[PDB]
Amino acid sequence: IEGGWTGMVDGWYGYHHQNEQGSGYAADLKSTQNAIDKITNKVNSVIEKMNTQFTAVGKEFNHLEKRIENLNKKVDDGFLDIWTYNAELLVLLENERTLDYHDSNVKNLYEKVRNQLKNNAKEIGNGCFEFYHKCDNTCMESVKNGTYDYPKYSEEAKLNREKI
Amino acid sequence: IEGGWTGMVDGWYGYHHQNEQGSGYAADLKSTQNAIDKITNKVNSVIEKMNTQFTAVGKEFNHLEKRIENLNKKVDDGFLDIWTYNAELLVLLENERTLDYHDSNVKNLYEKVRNQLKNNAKEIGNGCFEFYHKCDNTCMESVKNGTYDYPKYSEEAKLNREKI
Amino acid sequence: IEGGWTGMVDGWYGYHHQNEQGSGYAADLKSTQNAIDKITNKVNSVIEKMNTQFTAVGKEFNHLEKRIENLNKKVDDGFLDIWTYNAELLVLLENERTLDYHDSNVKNLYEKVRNQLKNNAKEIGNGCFEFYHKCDNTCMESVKNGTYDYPKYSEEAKLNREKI
Amino acid sequence: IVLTQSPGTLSLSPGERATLSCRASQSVTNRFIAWYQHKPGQSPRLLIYGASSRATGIPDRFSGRGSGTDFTLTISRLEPEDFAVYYCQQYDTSPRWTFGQGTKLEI
Amino acid sequence: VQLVQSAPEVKRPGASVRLSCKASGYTFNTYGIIWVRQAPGQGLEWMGWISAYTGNTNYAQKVQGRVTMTTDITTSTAYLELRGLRSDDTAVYYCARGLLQGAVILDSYHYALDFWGQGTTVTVSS
Amino acid sequence: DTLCIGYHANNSTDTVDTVLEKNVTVTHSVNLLEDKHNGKLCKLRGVAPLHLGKCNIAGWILGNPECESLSTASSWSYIVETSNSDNGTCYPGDFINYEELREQLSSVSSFERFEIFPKTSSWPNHDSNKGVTAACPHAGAKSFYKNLIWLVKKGNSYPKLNQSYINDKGKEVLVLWGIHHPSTTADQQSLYQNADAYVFVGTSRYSKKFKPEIATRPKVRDQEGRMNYYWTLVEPGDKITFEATGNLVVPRYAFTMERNAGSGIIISDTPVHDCNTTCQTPEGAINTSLPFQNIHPITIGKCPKYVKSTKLRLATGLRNVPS
Amino acid sequence: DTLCIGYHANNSTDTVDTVLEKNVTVTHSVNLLEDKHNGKLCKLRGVAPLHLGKCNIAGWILGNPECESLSTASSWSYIVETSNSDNGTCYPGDFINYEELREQLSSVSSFERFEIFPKTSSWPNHDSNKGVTAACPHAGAKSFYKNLIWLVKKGNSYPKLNQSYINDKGKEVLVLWGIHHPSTTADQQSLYQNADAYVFVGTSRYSKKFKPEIATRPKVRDQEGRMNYYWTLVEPGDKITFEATGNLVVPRYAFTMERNAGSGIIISDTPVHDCNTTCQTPEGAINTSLPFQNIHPITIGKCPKYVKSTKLRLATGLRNVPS
Amino acid sequence: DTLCIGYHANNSTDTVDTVLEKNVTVTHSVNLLEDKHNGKLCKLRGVAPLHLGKCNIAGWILGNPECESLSTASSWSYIVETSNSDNGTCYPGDFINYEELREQLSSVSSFERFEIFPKTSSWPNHDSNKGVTAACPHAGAKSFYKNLIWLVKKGNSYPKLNQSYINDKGKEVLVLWGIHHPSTTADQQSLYQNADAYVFVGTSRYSKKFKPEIATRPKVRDQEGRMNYYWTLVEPGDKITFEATGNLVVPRYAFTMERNAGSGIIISDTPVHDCNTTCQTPEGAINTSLPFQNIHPITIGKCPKYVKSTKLRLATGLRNVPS
Ligand SMILES: *[C@@H]1O[C@H](CO)[C@@H](O)[C@H](O)[C@H]1NC(C)=O
Ligand SMILES: *[C@@H]1O[C@H](CO)[C@@H](O)[C@H](O)[C@H]1NC(C)=O
Ligand SMILES: *[C@@H]1O[C@H](CO)[C@@H](O)[C@H](O)[C@H]1NC(C)=O
Ligand SMILES: *[C@@H]1O[C@H](CO)[C@@H](O)[C@H](O)[C@H]1NC(C)=O
Ligand SMILES: *[C@@H]1O[C@H](CO)[C@@H](O)[C@H](O)[C@H]1NC(C)=O
Ligand SMILES: *[C@@H]1O[C@H](CO)[C@@H](O)[C@H](O)[C@H]1NC(C)=O
Ligand SMILES: *[C@@H]1O[C@H](CO)[C@@H](O)[C@H](O)[C@H]1NC(C)=O
Ligand SMILES: *[C@@H]1O[C@H](CO)[C@@H](O)[C@H](O)[C@H]1NC(C)=O
Ligand SMILES: *[C@@H]1O[C@H](CO)[C@@H](O)[C@H](O)[C@H]1NC(C)=O
Ligand SMILES: *[C@@H]1O[C@H](CO)[C@@H](O)[C@H](O)[C@H]1NC(C)=O
Ligand SMILES: *[C@@H]1O[C@H](CO)[C@@H](O)[C@H](O)[C@H]1NC(C)=O
Ligand SMILES: *[C@@H]1O[C@H](CO)[C@@H](O)[C@H](O)[C@H]1NC(C)=O
Ligand SMILES: *[C@@H]1O[C@H](CO)[C@@H](O)[C@H](O)[C@H]1NC(C)=O
Ligand SMILES: *[C@@H]1O[C@H](CO)[C@@H](O)[C@H](O)[C@H]1NC(C)=O
Ligand SMILES: *[C@@H]1O[C@H](CO)[C@@H](O)[C@H](O)[C@H]1NC(C)=O
Ligand SMILES: *[C@@H]1O[C@H](CO)[C@@H](O)[C@H](O)[C@H]1NC(C)=O
Ligand SMILES: *[C@@H]1O[C@H](CO)[C@@H](O)[C@H](O)[C@H]1NC(C)=O
Repeated sequence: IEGGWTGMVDGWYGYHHQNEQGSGYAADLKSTQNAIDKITNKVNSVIEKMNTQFTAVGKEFNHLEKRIENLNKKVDDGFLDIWTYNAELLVLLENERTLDYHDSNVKNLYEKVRNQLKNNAKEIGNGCFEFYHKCDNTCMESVKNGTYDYPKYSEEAKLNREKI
Repeated sequence: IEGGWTGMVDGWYGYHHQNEQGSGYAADLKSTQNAIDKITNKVNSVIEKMNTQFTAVGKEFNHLEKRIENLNKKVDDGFLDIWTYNAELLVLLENERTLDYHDSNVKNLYEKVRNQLKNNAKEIGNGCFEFYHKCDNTCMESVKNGTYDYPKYSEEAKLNREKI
Repeated sequence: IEGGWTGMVDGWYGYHHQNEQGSGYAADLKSTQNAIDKITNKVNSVIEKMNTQFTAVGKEFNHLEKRIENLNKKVDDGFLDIWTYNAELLVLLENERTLDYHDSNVKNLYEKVRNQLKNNAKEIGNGCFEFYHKCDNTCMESVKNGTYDYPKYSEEAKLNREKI
Repeated sequence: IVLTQSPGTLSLSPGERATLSCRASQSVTNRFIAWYQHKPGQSPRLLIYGASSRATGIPDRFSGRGSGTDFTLTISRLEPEDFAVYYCQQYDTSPRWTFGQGTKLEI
Repeated sequence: VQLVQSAPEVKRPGASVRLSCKASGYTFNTYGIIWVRQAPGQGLEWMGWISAYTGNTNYAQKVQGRVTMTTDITTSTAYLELRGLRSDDTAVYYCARGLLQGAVILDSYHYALDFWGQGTTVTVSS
Repeated sequence: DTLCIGYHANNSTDTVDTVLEKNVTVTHSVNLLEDKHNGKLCKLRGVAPLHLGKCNIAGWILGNPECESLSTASSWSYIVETSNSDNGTCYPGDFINYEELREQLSSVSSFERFEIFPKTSSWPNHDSNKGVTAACPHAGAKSFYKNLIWLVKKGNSYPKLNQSYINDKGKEVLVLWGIHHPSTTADQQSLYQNADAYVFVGTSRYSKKFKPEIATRPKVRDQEGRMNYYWTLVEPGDKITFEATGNLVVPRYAFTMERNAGSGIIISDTPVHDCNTTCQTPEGAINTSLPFQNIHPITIGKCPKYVKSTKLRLATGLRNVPS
Repeated sequence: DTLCIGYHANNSTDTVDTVLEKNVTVTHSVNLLEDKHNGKLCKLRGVAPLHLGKCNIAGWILGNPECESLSTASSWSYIVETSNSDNGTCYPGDFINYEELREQLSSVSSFERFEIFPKTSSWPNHDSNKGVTAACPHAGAKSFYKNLIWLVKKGNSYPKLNQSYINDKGKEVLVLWGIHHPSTTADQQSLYQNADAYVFVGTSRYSKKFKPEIATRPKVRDQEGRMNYYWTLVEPGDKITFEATGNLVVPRYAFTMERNAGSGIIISDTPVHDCNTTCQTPEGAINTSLPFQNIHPITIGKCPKYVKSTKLRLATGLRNVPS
Repeated sequence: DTLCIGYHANNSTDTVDTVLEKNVTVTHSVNLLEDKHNGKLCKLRGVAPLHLGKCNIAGWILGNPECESLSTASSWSYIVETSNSDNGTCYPGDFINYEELREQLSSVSSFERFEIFPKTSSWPNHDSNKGVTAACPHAGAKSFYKNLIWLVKKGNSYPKLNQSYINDKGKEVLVLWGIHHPSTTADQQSLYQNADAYVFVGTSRYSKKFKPEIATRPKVRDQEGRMNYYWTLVEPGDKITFEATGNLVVPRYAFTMERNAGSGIIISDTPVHDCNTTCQTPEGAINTSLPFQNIHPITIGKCPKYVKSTKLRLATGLRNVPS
């Protein structure tokens, strides 16, 4: 699709539509909430799995204990390099995984619609369907819900496919 | 596909054979062996790559070396936090990627079957394929092997499709 | 799809081309350029996100500082094993995602053309699209460019479909 | 889900301090433990959420902490309004909630 | 803040009942409504769950098939229905707010229950 | 009739980075890196810190004249020193095992300032009144440490000391003392008799004999001599003894203490205010729960892991690309 | 005729967590966390440990009278101490560089008890039969360390002691000794008719002079004085010289040893058994190939890394859901 | 007429690994592991190292006669030693805090040798023309260190030394000295008067008194005695005082220094060449931008972390699978 919807009031995914009864964004609340639950679990796993312990960082050393001070600095620098590399790399990898997940979720709703309509609509190529049926609010609401009684609608879709 | 099967004891992946001559379950041995070798390799890579060394973790110190004992504790705690955080995120990520792999490595076989049976069967969408042509005891081997023979059946299948 | 090509060096992804006016391979440079920029971005993130500070590894200890020398050894071995394990898993996992990314880009191009050719070409299943209608260099260049004027060819394609 | 309130009955005068120990059979994250007060004749009110965070609009007298399978609710002073019954709440990932039985509070 | 419940209902053993609870200062679509039964030997028994976002529910494991719930935005009520009851189910049935249901939860406040209702009782003793 | 499959977008300007793309704008993101702090030092684990202000740790534990106004809490979670911390020791010298002592008095579960050897009872044969120096005058009066007293000869006589303490407390007792190093022999005789002096201090585990090191030193303060400082812990039920014929500076006060889980020392000029946190940084208290921060890495408490990144954000929304 | 595609399910009870979902069901899983152990201490790298049973390192290496019943191993991988290992430095004192000695002795490939200074010929001018004390008697009778001889005056005289040893072994020799610090000057004179005394010990690397510090200490094990312990490693081809006028406790036995840089010291009451392992923890030997363990943070040998996780099962199998 | 979609392949043999498959051949890959090096030691951060091909640090810094051929520079980034560099102290003894000095000398921005106490002026009552033992002769001439001078009696007389120095430079100055420990009292009288000698050295921070340890040692380098070496850093404006009645080896030269950064010492026989590197490894400089290396665990400077691996190739191309 060309881009996201700035006019939708809620949700993350939805079924923007226009028909003879009006138009609207019709946010997909069930798949959005499922995505929210999994992403919430993901962020809570990243945050809560840090088993931060009560400890004191920093030690006082004398002028004749420079090798120990440099060992302490070595440890602090090594842990800083490991945590900086792993935290930044984890963020880039996890963000690639998260955006790929979200794009696959949109693909999953699109695929759901394709399996439900069963050639009763044609693809435009930018994530949209053009209906053969004059599809009113009940029709679209049923499509959003995931119920579509294909054989009673298919007679009109067949005639409209013959017409093109 | 609503869920997995308990009849299919031997092999992670396979098919349900059913016709008027007999029925049963059988493995797709090529895809199961590929998945098994890849997962075994994944496990071997996770375990083999640990650079376990002969060490003596934990040092004892005098009561006048409290700063050094605290440095040893700081090192043990830092390594414990690094290994715990990375082990837990590693296992959680590998588990999600493995389960996604398994779903991809069954859906892609479903799609493979679709590519083999493009017009002689109607897919239902839940893993079941409704055949229009008569299935003999070699249709199941053809599906497992691929190179599904369209000329062998041809118009017969569409002759049933034309009914509706 | 089922193997690589040695007939072209202009880019990673491309097409086979045989037509009325000649043959020869050529890359689709927009997709190729996007893939190289993203892979370069990944490589640059792996290298630039490594933090480096000016320090020194290795310390001189006396014969009565064996516990401290062993602590330094413990720190060096811990950091060495942490970096080795994380580096090896990073490389193995990044090679997996990179190869799957490349396969996804190939399928994305496959679908890019498939969704434009629709029923006007025979799908072989091995990555080859054999057009029912004739297509000279101009037709092929229009397909490769990314825009196909389907309504101007569907009459010839459907007439050729009827005879096959 | 198993939640056990160890002391059974707490009988202490105002001005002292007391604790309630809620033991879980399954080790859980701190995010899913909450503490509630039930004064008879009124509705329950939230006291603690997240095993440590202060509920909105409650005095500093009520506190608590815990981890793993053992969580403690700590009540300072024990004013006359506090001699009611307390409940231990547990959530387990899925939208499933439970409450314990609490303990008797007496002067 | 502070959910509204009113009009205690008295019926008969072996008959269905209906319970209600109204939202206070909220948008309704950023939380669910959870019920808790108060009875002499139960203390607080989590009964019911609903989310005013998805319409999904986890009922309760031991009572599945005896409780049905649906939301209605127009009047803002939980609109609980309870059927096939005996006499041990007499309880206060307090109303409370549950999960955030619509944003990533980074605050443990969105798992804990708060803003309990007025506790309209149901008695089935006839 | 049209059915469009797409996703939410908004006016958010927060961006995230990915392995394949940088500066990716998202509808929502969660910041994993804390870049803000309270700017104040506060209570740690519910217990206020011990704030020394202008006093150093040596100054406070020794009772330096400039620390008389510094009230000591019965317990503290950590010690705060200012950037101008001074007036620690006054008679110049090497404080022996000073870093170890600073490490031991980090977080203390109980700390009582106890009088070990009363001024007018324990030393009837020595002068406890003339032991003063100009290194640390109080209002110009030439004073000395409050916790230790410097004994000098009374009537040209310095009898041998045999004072001991039985530690009948239930907690460990920290006993401080020092050894005086006069500039020359003439000062050793002027200040003490028995010029060939020795000092012995010990407990069941610790015992050591000390000698004066008489030599002229570089000038520090206005006195070309040195005062070395020592300390020891006395186990409950154990006996600590002090024996000396000369250059012993004896404790008058000692501290009975029960140590808590290891903590540390914050060097900061930031004022101390009332708050309740779990980790305290020299730059200010941290109020977050996030796994990482970019705040200065010598923190005390259950603090997140320092990361040098300027931003760490996890995406929790979709690409905010309108069209 | 209908054919179906699906996936394997079975009666598995093993669950996994993921970043997106928790408590998922897996047909087969490989547990990457080792939480089991033998419960017994065993041989490490094919060489049995030195099991002290009741003895402390100081006791065993010095030869405490209650420690004579232990066998003498020619080699060991690691040393095992009990929680009751208080039989150590029976005559109270400061064991110098004790922790370093424990570290050096933690793993030895070849170890032999060698008599460095023969009892009947090396000290003809001193009394080697006395020196037994009540600090650690054996069978109710006063005794002393097996590996050390406390020399006292032969009778109204303590002749000058000057005894060297040339290291004719091909391995390093660990030589132990001690310095006696009498409580009073009468005790010094009674044991050593020399009043002021000194001790000198040295090698080609080590050279140190000691001086008795005569003073009354707190009474520990009925003793008023102290005995400090010293040790050194003599390289092959080098020599060690003991020169003293009194207050020297001289070795009888010394240990020839080829040191490794492997194991440490385990303090545990777990019994010793016979096993072929690569890793030993205080709770028992570990037999595993897994990358992680949650058994104990103190680990000896080539074992998995210790984590605080209680479950790290890898979802190597397929999602197990009924249908 | 026909189109087929595919991808680039070539004859490259570069092979990558994955978690799912090993030895996967790809058309292109980028190395993340640096396994090459220059094989030469080079300048670090644009400033050359100080190379002590024959001398140890004790040898060079003390002015051992064999070190006259070494170069002098105002700054260096690290110190290079070889496997044959064992010419350190020539008069055997324990160099006190030697490892700390080596750590502090690893990187100095303004190192200059300055004559602190002119040999022919500062000590008019002592014999500065002796103090030679032939432990380190110069062309067989029986000589001694060049940076320190060993004072002996002026002829049956050793007046008390009280030489001091005021640091009037803006940089810290390192002052070295030593103390002689003769084998016997006959040697104490042969070189020095005042058999009961003492040495006192101090600054505004450092104050330590020493006494000789007169005893027979094992014969090392034809000497039966020892000489201990000491050092201190005198801050700008500070006064260092040396007082002695014998057994003191006094500085002639002192080194003005400004410590710049943490650094270290490389032990390597690799030759030094003029190349601009970012770090130095004992086997040769690593000119690299990659995050990992497998060359040596102990490098100096800003370069990759050591990984115990042979291959870390991150794939960029496609599977190299020709038909
Ligand atoms: C929505 O789908 C459910 C699925 O069972 C069905 O029961 C319900 O009647 C549907 N509602 C509408 C309005 O299509
Ligand atoms: C080829 O692609 C470009 C891309 O902008 C487009 O503008 C052009 O119209 C395409 N060619 C045809 C024939 O449509
Ligand atoms: C976006 O616009 C809404 C309009 O009400 C406003 O409330 C919100 O704060 C804006 N957000 C940003 C990031 O501009
Ligand atoms: C991302 O934004 C920062 C801040 O403006 C800028 O410096 C950087 O170059 C940007 N990168 C890209 C790829 O746009
Ligand atoms: C929390 O802060 C308040 C400040 O008014 C303080 O009184 C209280 O004691 C603090 N909490 C604890 C546990 O100390
Ligand atoms: C306290 O320290 C300041 C620091 O300049 C000094 O001037 C002052 O004399 C000191 N006073 C005492 C009593 O130590
Ligand atoms: C400290 O953090 C808590 C939540 O962890 C927050 O409610 C509180 O407001 C914060 N303190 C300040 C001063 O904002
Ligand atoms: C599953 O059932 C089989 C019997 O069909 C039994 O042998 C096996 O042990 C069972 N496994 C589990 C984990 O219940
Ligand atoms: C996981 O789910 C199963 C039921 O599918 C349940 O028996 C088990 O207790 C659950 N485990 C946890 C940790 O919640
Ligand atoms: C393994 O155990 C057996 C027990 O019979 C023992 O004899 C053998 O020596 C052990 N292995 C090694 C390498 O010592
Ligand atoms: C060994 O330790 C025990 C501890 O109870 C002690 O009673 C015993 O006297 C010690 N052995 C000797 C020889 O002192
Ligand atoms: C360790 O376990 C393996 C099986 O995983 C077994 O074959 C081997 O004998 C075991 N070793 C010991 C010493 O028990
Ligand atoms: C691949 O082919 C090119 C063609 O010139 C050749 O230069 C290159 O060396 C070949 N690669 C290998 C690894 O031989
Ligand atoms: C991969 O190639 C290397 C070549 O060094 C070889 O040693 C290794 O065994 C190969 N592995 C496989 C699985 O072919
Ligand atoms: C690089 O080497 C040249 C030649 O030695 C030197 O002049 C230049 O300063 C070096 N680069 C830097 C940054 O110092
Ligand atoms: C310097 O070089 C050799 C080689 O180690 C050494 O044996 C010799 O004693 C030294 N000579 C001196 C410092 O005069
Ligand atoms: C060092 O590597 C860089 C690339 O990172 C290269 O440009 C430079 O020329 C190299 N220098 C040497 C001396 O190899």
